[PDB]
Amino acid sequence: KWTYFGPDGENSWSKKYPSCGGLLQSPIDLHSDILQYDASLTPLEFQGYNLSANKQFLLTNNGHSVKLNLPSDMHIQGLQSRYSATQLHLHWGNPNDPHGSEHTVSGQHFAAELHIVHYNSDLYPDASTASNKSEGLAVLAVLIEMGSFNPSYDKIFSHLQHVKYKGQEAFVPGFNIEELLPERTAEYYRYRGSLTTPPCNPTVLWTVFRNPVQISQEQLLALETALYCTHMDDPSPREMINNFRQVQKFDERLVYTSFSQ
Amino acid sequence: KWTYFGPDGENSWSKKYPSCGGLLQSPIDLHSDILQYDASLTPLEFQGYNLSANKQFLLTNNGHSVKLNLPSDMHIQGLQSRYSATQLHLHWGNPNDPHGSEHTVSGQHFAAELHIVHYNSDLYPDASTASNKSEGLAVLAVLIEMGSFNPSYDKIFSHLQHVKYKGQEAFVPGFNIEELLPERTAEYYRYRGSLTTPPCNPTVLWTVFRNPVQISQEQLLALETALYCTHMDDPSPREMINNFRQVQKFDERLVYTSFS
Ligand SMILES: NS(=O)(=O)c1cc(-c2ccccc2)cc(-c2ccccc2)c1
Ligand SMILES: NS(=O)(=O)c1cc(-c2ccccc2)cc(-c2ccccc2)c1
Ligand SMILES: [Zn+2]
Ligand SMILES: [Zn+2]
Repeated sequence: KWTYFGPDGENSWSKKYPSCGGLLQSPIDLHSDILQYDASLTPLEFQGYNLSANKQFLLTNNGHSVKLNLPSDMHIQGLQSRYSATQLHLHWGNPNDPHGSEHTVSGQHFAAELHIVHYNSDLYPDASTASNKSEGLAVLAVLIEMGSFNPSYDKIFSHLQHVKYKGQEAFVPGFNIEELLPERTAEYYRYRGSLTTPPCNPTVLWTVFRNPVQISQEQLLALETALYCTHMDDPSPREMINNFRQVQKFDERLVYTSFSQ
Repeated sequence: KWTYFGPDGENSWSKKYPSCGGLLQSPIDLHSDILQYDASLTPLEFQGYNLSANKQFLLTNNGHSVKLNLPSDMHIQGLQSRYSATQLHLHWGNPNDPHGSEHTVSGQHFAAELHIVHYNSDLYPDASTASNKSEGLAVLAVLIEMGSFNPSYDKIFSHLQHVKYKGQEAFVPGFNIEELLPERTAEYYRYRGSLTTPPCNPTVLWTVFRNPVQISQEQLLALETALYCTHMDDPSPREMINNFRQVQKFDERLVYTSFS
C-alpha cells in the first residue's frame, strides 16, 4: 500500500518498493542544461490507435489514477522493437492548484499529464513480464494545459462518473486514441527512466511530446473533482488529487530532444 | 550512511530516518498559490554576527557539505524566543547543471543556497539537544546567484582547497557574517518545516530572504569542484556535488511573507 500523501507517501515508497530508491527515476524537470539535440530521434508512427466504437474497453479507478485498458494491437513503430499498448492513465493537481503534470519544463508544471503505456511485444508476452526487463516499457507522455474544449478527451472524462471510487470499473466504447496526441508528435524529449509509481522499475523508455494539448477549464475541473482514492465504503474518504510524483535527480543522465529549442 | 546519489540517496532516507517520510518536510517551492502576507513579520536583528578577527572558527568537510562552526553569542533577535547560532553551510549543484539551491521560487533554482542554523537557546542547552525538540531550530536561508565577485564569500571559499576530503578541517579567522546576507533583509518568506538532511526533524522555523546575493562564476565553480564526499585514501572518490534535497509537496498549507 502506497499513496501520494501522508505517511505512506512518496518518500516512503522505497521501504516496500526498493526500486523507488534506485537509479534512473522518473519524472524529471526538462531544462536547458540537461537537454541535447539528437538528430537520430526520428518520428514515431502510431498504428492501430483508431479503436472500434463497436468494441468495449475497461475504464477503472485503481485508487491512484483513472486508467483505460488498451489492446495489444495498438503499436508504436520507430523504436528498435515494436511496442504494443497496455493502458493509459492520467496525473493531475487540484482545483486550487491546477498544476499537476509529472514532468516539468523549465521548472513549470502543466495542468495535467496523460501517459500511454506500451511494452516490447517483439520480446515479451505481456506488459507484466516486460515491466521487469531492460527497456521493457515505452511510455508516451502528453502534457495538458487549459484551453479550448477537447472532444477527444471527453471520450474519457464524460465517463468518470461511473468510476468515482477505488475498484469501480465500467466498459466504454473505442475511439481514436490518436486524437489525444498533440500536434507535431515529431517533436519530443527522450530519456531512460522509470515507472513514476511503485514499483518504480527503471525499465521505461520515455517520450514526452514537446507541444501540450488543450482541454477546457470545465474538463480539467471534472478530472480534478470526480474521483476518490478510497473504496466507496471507506470510513476515511480521500479525493483523488495531486496524484503526481515530485521530479527526481538527474543521476548524470541527459535528455535527448528531436528538436533544437 | 546517507547520500544524495544512488541507493542511499534521498528517496531512501526514510528507511533509516523515518522523519524524512513524515510531516512538515523542507525544502519547498515558493510560489503564489501558497503565499500569504502577514503583518507580524518584522525585521530580524543580527546580534554578535560581527565575529572577532582575533578568534578562529573551524571549517569542516563533513562529507555532505562544508560547514563553519559558529559561536553561541551570535543570535537572532525578533522571534518569540532567542535563537543562537551553531553553524552555517551551503548547498550547490554541479558544473554541468549549476542550479542547486534547495528552495525554489516559481519553479526556479538558484545557483546555491546558504543556511545559517540557530538553536532555541531560551528552551534548550545546546544545538544537539534542540534539534529534535519543539521549536528547537531556526534557519536563515540566502539564495545565491551569479554576478560580481564577492569578497565576503571569499572569506570561506578561499579555504576550500584545504578541506577537500571527508573529515578534513581548516581554521577561518573571524569576520562579519552579516556580510553574507543580502541587502533588504526585511523582505523574507517564513514557514514551519524541517531539516533538509537526515534526520529531517520537523523542528525548523525557516526564513528565506526574498533577495539573492551574487558570487562570481569563478567562485561558484570553485564551490562545485573543490570538495569530495570521501576520505583522501578512498579507492573510488566521489565529488561533493548536487548536495541539495528535491522540493517536497506542500499541500493545504501556507508560506507567510513579510512583504507584498
Ligand atoms: N505513471 S507510469 O506511466 O510510470 C505507470 C505505469 C504503469 C504500468 C502498467 C502496466 C504495465 C507496466 C506499467 C502503471 C502505473 C500506475 C498508475 C496508477 C496506479 C498503479 C500503477 C503508472
Ligand atoms: N540543510 S539544514 O539547514 O536543514 C541542516 C541543519 C543542520 C543542523 C546542524 C546543527 C544543529 C541543528 C541542525 C545540519 C545539516 C547537515 C548538513 C550536512 C551534513 C549533516 C547535517 C543541515
Ligand atoms: Zn503515469
Ligand atoms: Zn542546509
